[PDB]
Amino acid sequence: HHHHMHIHKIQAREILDSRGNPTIEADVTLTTGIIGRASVPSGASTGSREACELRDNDPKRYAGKGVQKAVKHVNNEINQALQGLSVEDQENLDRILCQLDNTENKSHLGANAILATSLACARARALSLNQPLYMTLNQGDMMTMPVPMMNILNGGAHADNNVDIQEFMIMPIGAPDFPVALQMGTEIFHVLKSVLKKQGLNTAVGDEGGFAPNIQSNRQALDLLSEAIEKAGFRLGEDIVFALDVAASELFNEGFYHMYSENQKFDSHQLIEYYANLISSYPIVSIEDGLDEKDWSGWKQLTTHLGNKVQLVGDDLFVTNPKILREGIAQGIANAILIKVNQIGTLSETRQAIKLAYDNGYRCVMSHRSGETEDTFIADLAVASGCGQIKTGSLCRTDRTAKYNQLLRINELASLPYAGKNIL
Amino acid sequence: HHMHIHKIQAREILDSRGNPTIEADVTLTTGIIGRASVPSGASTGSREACELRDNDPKRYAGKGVQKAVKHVNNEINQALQGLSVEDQENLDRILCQLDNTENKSHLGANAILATSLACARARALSLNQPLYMTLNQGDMMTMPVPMMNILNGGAHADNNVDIQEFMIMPIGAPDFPVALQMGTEIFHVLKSVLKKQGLNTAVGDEGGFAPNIQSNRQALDLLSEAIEKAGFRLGEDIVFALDVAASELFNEGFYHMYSENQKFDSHQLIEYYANLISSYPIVSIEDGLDEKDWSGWKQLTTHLGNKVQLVGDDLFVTNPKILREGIAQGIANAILIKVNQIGTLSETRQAIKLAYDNGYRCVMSHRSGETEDTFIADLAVASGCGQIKTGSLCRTDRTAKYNQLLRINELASLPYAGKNILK
Ligand SMILES: O=C(O)[C@@H](CO)OP(=O)(O)O
Ligand SMILES: O=C(O)[C@@H](CO)OP(=O)(O)O
Ligand SMILES: [Mg+2]
Ligand SMILES: [Mg+2]
Ligand SMILES: [Mg+2]
Ligand SMILES: [Mg+2]
Repeated sequence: HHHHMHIHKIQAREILDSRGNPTIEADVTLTTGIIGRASVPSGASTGSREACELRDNDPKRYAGKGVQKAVKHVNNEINQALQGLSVEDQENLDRILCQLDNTENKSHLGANAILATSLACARARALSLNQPLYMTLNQGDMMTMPVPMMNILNGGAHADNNVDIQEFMIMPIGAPDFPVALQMGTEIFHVLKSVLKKQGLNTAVGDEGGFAPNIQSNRQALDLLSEAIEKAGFRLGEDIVFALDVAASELFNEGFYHMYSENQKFDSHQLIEYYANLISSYPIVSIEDGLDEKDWSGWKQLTTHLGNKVQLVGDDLFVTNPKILREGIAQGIANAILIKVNQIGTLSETRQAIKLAYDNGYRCVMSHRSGETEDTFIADLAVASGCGQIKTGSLCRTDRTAKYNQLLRINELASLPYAGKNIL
Repeated sequence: HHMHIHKIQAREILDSRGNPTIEADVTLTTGIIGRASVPSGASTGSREACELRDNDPKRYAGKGVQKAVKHVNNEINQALQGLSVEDQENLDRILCQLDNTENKSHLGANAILATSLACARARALSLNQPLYMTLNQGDMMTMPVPMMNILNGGAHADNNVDIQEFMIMPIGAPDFPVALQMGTEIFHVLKSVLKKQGLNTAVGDEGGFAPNIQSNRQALDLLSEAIEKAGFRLGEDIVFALDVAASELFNEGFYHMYSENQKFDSHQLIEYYANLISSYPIVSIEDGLDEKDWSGWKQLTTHLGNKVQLVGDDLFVTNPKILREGIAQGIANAILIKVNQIGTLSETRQAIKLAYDNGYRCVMSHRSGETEDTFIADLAVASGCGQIKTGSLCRTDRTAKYNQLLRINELASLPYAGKNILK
């Protein structure tokens, strides 16, 4: 009976994210007693146009980072609005949530309250259908196991070091399947630990599980990764390529981009030249947020000059927002979008962004936040969307490895191809 | 009939340090699936049950667990299919007898434990009851006081710190959510304290900061400064616990405190702890002496056991036969409970009951190599042990356990162990 998908109760609680800050988790209980659960990640280098992450700002609790207000909105307004409604229709539930909040940026209820509900409803739906979550998320796209971009040297807002570029990533594009891709990245990660240790560089880790050494230059970081790849027995280019998340909005100040580690400051034109030179020296296949979120003329120049040679991922540029991505497509800016469910606040709006990207030749990279939880939703969503690329961290910290493990579980019975070099 | 096993299977997953470990799914004839994964230590005791690895240099630098996975998929599945998960003791008996070795070196303790815990979860799902409820064996349950390792050293971090774990315990909190809040607030203040002194705030394996230190006293001074700046009171609100992991420091008749350019014989190291305890509110010392230093442990227990909790970790490796001998010799007064040091839930329960029956406390513990599995949260509550050691306040390998304790606390209606752990 289809009344078995009707909501009995929605509740929320405050839990800790992987940096030790509060975040929200929601339980959707159906009339059958089935419970869908989901928790919400939290960024550090957040774009200025991300949907509202509602915090309490009570200095006596968690230094102002409590989320009891968002929890209360789930327990009260959201529960009352959704009780008796079916989780079978994700678009309708998400529509009701957005209409209930009735603000452009989800600043009344909180995007974290809304997203916790949205994702917990999706899980309640899958449980009701008695199907794996990734199957119930698919909207017709050919599913693949994604190529992971693995952030094994952390910098910027994610680490206590002098590194300006936020993320230095390896991508095991040459692996035959996903389990071997994970093995290759893990083996390189452990070799890199030894390479850093032999050079007296720090091997404690930053927020996403990458090592946090101080570096002489961005080229030194790429040299260290290259040395670990070689010592692990793999081939640059054929087996492993590089991806960067510069998070350049964090470096932009007073009309210039500041590479403090190299005592360099660049205008947009100079920074594009800098990337062109990096790409000619290293097999970098993707650069995320190479320019500031407001530098739309720079992004257009970057896309014209290098977009045929490299993937150009908008993160803070688009904030998983269909209306912004639409304008970017119209202006020919970037050629990929980083998909972060909590930048926009609902599964349905995330799907709108994915569809708009696919329909216009943009790739999607499914992404964690730097403040993660035990929730592995993005592993299922990455496979279901067929985006072929996932960004979910280094090879240590369970906030990252839990996603890789969930992909291993999916791979077991999915009988799906590995996206491999098709992502190029 | 709903508790009969249809199938058991395993898979290789990654632990929180990036090394392979094993996860098992137990499928009942009703289709209910219990799942559990197995943690892995770094500073392992010499007498821990066998963690079976593949030793294939082509895969994961020899650390794959496909051999253990195969033992679950084949030998263990065939031995258990048809049997009931309702009787945990019976299943664990059958697994140990199937292995037929003292140290579980045939099937692997990791294969056996993954099955043991997965069966426990399948049983709980079959009863439609919270896991912690189905694990209780009559003890009064409490929400445990967490000892929170916020400054990592020893085998868990790339720094000069010899002591493995510097922990705070929010013994003065009114309930568990506030206890977690206090530890978290102190953790973030400690980050600011370290940053202001130019000390490293990247983290070690258990999520504590990994700075270099001038001395163990400086580390305790830094924690004290963070406690004070966070607005809490030493002694009344927050006390300290240490895991020295002294077996890692012991060599050729001496304990080596390289960070302090000093070495100690057993007698001298006991004096060293006496002086630390007089200067700081240290209420617990874990593995203060080497796992084989049985005369030192006796002296330590006689001299300081009435002043401080003395936790055997590598000393006992969660092993009832070893703990029984330690009790008879009067060594230590608490035991660190690590399910994968012994390999079954039933043998773990034997160690807990032996400790309880002889007035020893139990501290439910993670390993430094963790997974997303939160079993020890439910087991800590169900056992009523009142103390849990499951990491700093960052890394989901640690926070997932704290979060599970928050979930249990919602409908459990249980007291917080609080200062009662000192009695
Ligand atoms: O910028 C990013 O892409 C993310 C993920 O690595 O970091 P943050 O969540 O801090 O925005
Ligand atoms: O010694 C310990 O108590 C544990 C947990 O901190 O560490 P390891 O798992 O490496 O043995
Ligand atoms: Mg960011
Ligand atoms: Mg980014
Ligand atoms: Mg140890
Ligand atoms: Mg120990």
